[PDB]
Amino acid sequence: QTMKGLDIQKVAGTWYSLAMAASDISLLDAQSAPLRVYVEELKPTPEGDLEILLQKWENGECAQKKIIAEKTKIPAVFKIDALNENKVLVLDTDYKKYLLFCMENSAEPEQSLVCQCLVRTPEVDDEALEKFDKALKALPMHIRLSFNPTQLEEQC
Repeated sequence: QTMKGLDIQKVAGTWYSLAMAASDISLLDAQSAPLRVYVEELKPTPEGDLEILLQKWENGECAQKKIIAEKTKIPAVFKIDALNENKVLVLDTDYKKYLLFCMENSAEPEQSLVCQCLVRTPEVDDEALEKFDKALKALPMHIRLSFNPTQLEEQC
């Protein structure tokens, strides 16, 4: 269930991964889990696409990856070719503090679905988390994580 009337230019800026959940434990289990990725920045292009910058722990370092997400007919859905995923779905956002999204591989969402709650500032927003829990109440998540401000402000 996606966001209607998403205006992608309004999401430009820094965001922090406050919480994440996945359908399969192995997607997020351990710092090295595939899909254990922390958003740094959202950069909409003038043409309506989205560049998403992220931190991912690889060999001891905290690496940076840049995913290009292509727009589709639906403003809230994008196409990607990264992390074995092929779709980005924006669930909800008030632009000013939180944004909820999921990635998945359309071929097999059950082994693919990972969602995140993003916040603008490195603070824990209990409202954003509440919205996140509701949106996930219907989904098959087997692992959920939430970070504190200390972790929010460190690379990876």
